[PDB]
Amino acid sequence: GSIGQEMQMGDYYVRQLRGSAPLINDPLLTQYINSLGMRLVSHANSVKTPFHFFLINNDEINAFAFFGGNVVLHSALFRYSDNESQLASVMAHEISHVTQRHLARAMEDQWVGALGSILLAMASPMISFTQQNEQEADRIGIQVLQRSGFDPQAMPTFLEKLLDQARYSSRPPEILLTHPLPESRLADARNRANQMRPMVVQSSEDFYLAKARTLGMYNSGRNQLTSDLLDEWAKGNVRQQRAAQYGRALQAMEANKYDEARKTLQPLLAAEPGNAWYLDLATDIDLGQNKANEAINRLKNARDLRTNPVLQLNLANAYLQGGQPQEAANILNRYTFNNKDDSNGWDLLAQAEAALNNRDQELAARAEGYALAGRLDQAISLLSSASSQVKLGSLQQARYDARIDQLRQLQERFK
Amino acid sequence: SIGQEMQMGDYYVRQLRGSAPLINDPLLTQYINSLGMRLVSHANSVKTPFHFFLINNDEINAFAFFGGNVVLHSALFRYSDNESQLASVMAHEISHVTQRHLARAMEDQTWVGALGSILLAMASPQGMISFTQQNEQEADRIGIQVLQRSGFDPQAMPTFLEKLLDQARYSSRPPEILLTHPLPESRLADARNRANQMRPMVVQSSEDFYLAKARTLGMYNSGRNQLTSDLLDEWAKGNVRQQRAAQYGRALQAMEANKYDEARKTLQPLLAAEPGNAWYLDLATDIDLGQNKANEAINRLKNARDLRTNPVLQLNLANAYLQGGQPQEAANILNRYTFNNKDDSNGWDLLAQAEAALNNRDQELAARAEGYALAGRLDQAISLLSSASSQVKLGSLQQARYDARIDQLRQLQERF
Amino acid sequence: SIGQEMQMGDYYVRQLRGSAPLINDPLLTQYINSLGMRLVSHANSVKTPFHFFLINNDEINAFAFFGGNVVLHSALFRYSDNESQLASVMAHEISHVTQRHLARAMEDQQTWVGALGSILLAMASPQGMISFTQQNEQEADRIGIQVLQRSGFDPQAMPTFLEKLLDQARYSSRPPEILLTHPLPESRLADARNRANQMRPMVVQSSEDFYLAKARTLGMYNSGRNQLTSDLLDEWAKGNVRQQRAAQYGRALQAMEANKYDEARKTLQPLLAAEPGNAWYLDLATDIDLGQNKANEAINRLKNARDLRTNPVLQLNLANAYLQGGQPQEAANILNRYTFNNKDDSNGWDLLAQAEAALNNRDQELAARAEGYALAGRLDQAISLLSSASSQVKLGSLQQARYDARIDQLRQLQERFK
Ligand SMILES: [Zn+2]
Ligand SMILES: [Zn+2]
Ligand SMILES: [Zn+2]
Repeated sequence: GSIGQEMQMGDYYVRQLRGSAPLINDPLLTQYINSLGMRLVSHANSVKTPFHFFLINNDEINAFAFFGGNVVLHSALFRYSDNESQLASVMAHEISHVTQRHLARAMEDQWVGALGSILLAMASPMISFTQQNEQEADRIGIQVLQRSGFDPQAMPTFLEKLLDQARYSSRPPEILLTHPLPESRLADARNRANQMRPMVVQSSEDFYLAKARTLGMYNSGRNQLTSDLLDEWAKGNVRQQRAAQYGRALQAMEANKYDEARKTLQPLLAAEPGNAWYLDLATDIDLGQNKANEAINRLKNARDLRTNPVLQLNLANAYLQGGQPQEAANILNRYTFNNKDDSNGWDLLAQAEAALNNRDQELAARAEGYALAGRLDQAISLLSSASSQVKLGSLQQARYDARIDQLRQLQERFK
Repeated sequence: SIGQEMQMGDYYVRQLRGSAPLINDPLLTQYINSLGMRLVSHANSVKTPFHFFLINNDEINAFAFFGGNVVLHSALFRYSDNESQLASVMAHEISHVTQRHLARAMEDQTWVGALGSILLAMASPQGMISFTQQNEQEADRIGIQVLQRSGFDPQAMPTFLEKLLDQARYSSRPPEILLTHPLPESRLADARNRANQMRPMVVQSSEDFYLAKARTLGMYNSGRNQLTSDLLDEWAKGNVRQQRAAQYGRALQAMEANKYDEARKTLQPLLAAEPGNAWYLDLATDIDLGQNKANEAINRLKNARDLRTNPVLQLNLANAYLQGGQPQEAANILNRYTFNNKDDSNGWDLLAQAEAALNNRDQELAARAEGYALAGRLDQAISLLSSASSQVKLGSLQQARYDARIDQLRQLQERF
Repeated sequence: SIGQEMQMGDYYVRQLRGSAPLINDPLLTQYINSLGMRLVSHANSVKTPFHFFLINNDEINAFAFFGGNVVLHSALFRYSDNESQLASVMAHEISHVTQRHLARAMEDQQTWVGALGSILLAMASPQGMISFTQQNEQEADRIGIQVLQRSGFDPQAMPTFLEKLLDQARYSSRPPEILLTHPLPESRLADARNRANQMRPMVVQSSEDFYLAKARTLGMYNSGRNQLTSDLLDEWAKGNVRQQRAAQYGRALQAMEANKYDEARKTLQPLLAAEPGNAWYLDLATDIDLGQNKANEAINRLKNARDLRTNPVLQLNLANAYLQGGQPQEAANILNRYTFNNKDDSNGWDLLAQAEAALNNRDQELAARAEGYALAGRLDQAISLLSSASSQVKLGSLQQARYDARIDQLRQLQERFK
């Protein structure tokens, strides 16, 4: 209902985001961000909607949310987050904006294209909340933040770490424009945090690796994985130090020095052959120097290949670079149906259907990528081509034409 | 004006074709329009062309709208015991148009789409149009006069009306025909009086009627519209026309059940007696192509007397050429056909198949566009023609043709 | 010596089960033996029962050994354009055994029994390999084509297949492994054309079981070059009505593989509506229903089949449906009868183990698992399971004596061979 209307608007805005904002669609980073975000939602109160967490390639710090439990986070959050609980505090803040329906209340009381044009401007390299909205979001946030097993003091520590940067810097962090931070708010955040018991929690090994991949592979402007940080991480706790070798191998591979990335990756590969993170890096090193087969053999022998979308996409791509397009199609035809919103699967499906010379299937896989990006007229154009290369009355013609109808009914709902 | 309702009639027909289950069989649409135009031939104050559509729906109903477009549910064939009763339903609808009953109903009134959605719901098997008793009184009086001038039995209208009332007088929910067309006793009584007042005329239902009934009930099987062997057993004892149609009906079901050898020898006696009959020639091609004897189907149709004049024979021979591996000959016929019958989607689809086999892709896309345009999917048709226009040289004649047709389809969109 | 060879053949198939990737799918195994036995029924001097095995291997090969056991690599469905090509290869193998070529070849030499088994396992596994003389291959072709035509297949399908093998041994650098076991010099090819030309032309249409088998093999058991490609399905969509239905089946199968259950139901719907009693469509409709947690709908459809008491495919399908439906006792009643009537079918023993596991009858589950291990030649493991099963029942009980008795049989089977 109003849940239905708001999830319909949520999808429209997510499509607009995908079409203009620079989202990181990395399988590992998308998986981590959503697995961490769901962990907070499962401990939140009054959840009416599914939740999805999006990552922008933007070195300006910002976080916001809109209808349908869609939370969008700038990758610069990893630069500011010293630990996983800090990053979780910002997400818990955003989920609390959603559970309180702060944005819904404002627009209800007193335009769809006007609000959507602001959401794209905030993500691309404005909405503002009252001081009661921010007060509600911090408390409800910190309560769901520690029921999730994170450090409650991380929220005031991150806020005060935000306030200190705003005072000295030429221009304030853009997140402080969407979420204003008077000293009154920080003092209130310190009060409720101090009211609970101290909790020193170790950040997940997945957090340190995500921050390494976010800053090393998706570097941009101030979002660099500096040699200072890694020399610093080489001296740290048990989880931080192997995250060091991972990021070191990353840019050795980024700079096309693949032989250097092999020797750095060796010990973590040999020690942990069953986790997706170095398996993923252990596919890119192999395909970069035309060693596709053992990258396939390595992924064929993986345990959680039939459980983890990251290994499936990695192995599908390896089959493509290995000259076996059909094996890639077999995986991707099932992946696209179980991961309807993952534009990586649709793109790889199109690449495989292109290599098999199945033109209408290629055009159809391309169309789903264009529909996900809000380019409905363009997706309809591709399906019309697809429908024109199969015989009328066939199973494929009825499918392509029915899909055109769906996209046309989706289009009129807002136009 | 009249130009808009003819144009609005085309709009409703297009979205009817795109979603209602219309029967596109060459013989059936040729018969029902031939019978319908014969009635228009004797109607007064006709200001529009007329077209008659057949819908696969076992619920009996009939209605008409702007542009002289009459819609008939296939169930009318099982209710009509003779040809004059079926014509009685058409003359009723025809009079609804010449009196412009629905037109004035919509003059006293998102309004076009509101009625389009209603017409579409009435047509599909699964907010409905109803006419006033005055409109229905006029539609029977003028309708029975059109029906007498056309050389049928005027008494078929009240017998039909009494047939349906005798069956639906007691039902909680009568058939949909009586909701659109309310039949109190007063309207029946007046219908029977005016029929009694003119002259008696005993007419025999044309041969074409009995085989149209057999094919409608036979090939377009669905639900209560099966042709039970009960009707075929009865027709085997009826008049000379009903016994032939009975054996044509079971030759039809033998072919439906892939009993091709049974179907040939069952159709055997009828084809020998009337070797130039379209109904028998049509069925013989179905049997021949089902046994991969395309050559035999071609030679028979090439020797057909009125192949050069009858659209049913042209389509059958064009399709046989296709199954025979001669796409060029099929295209030679279909190019002539599609320009002689611009609204026939059977012609356009077969031409698309021929042009695909010939690998003339821009001509194939152009033919495919017409099928999509006739079904109300104008954007899709415009898309195909844009592809066709992109595969011809700039400044070429073909490019000017495709671009000009896109303009016609685009202009047809902006009217609604 | 027939008694020795048929027990020696049992040892080899046990060794095949335990190491080669055999396709145990009920429909496919039933088809390949239905057609194989149809050729044996028209063969001469048959002294042995016959079983045909399907290996999930994309390299084309076929071979046969003692006890009338013929092994067929699933690649054969990729090379076979018609049912008579497939039968031509099977008749060739059936001709190898009735002439006892492998038996007569090994009487010349005399440890050795296991050296032959390692060769057989290496040929079967995808990954020292037996090859026949030119005399043997001539006999197997001459005798085979006569069996092939007595069975109502196209005799010209034998020379047409042989040349198809040669035509891609020159196109590719790869020589098909079938031609390493069964050498194909041009003398043999000319001989095959000659014997076929002496017989009368026969246009036979393939059974619709062949196209569905080809569809199920390449679509459900796809591997390497064995794929049910869109190119194949498009050509079947343009062919005769049997290929059109099989193309509809194959696409429904692949939708089911990809969890597109509602799409798969709409695709199978016209085929199952046309023949509601067809095992291939009944089988697929069950997979679709169980995929959507619709066991009751799956159970009810299979109880309405005529051949439920006669067709082993429907029996296993319904036992598994009962399993997913939370009725394991009803599954066990089917499988207790099945495993008694089909002692050598590993599917029955595995599903019975699942049913006894679901009923918390641990010793009966262990004994069922043991049969699966014994059929795969893992006799010590099967003895280990039966020993543990015997340890959960009372001494002097009827169950104790049976578990111990079967241990005795398995150990007695161990000392006959090394
Ligand atoms: Zn906020
Ligand atoms: Zn009326
Ligand atoms: Zn041989």
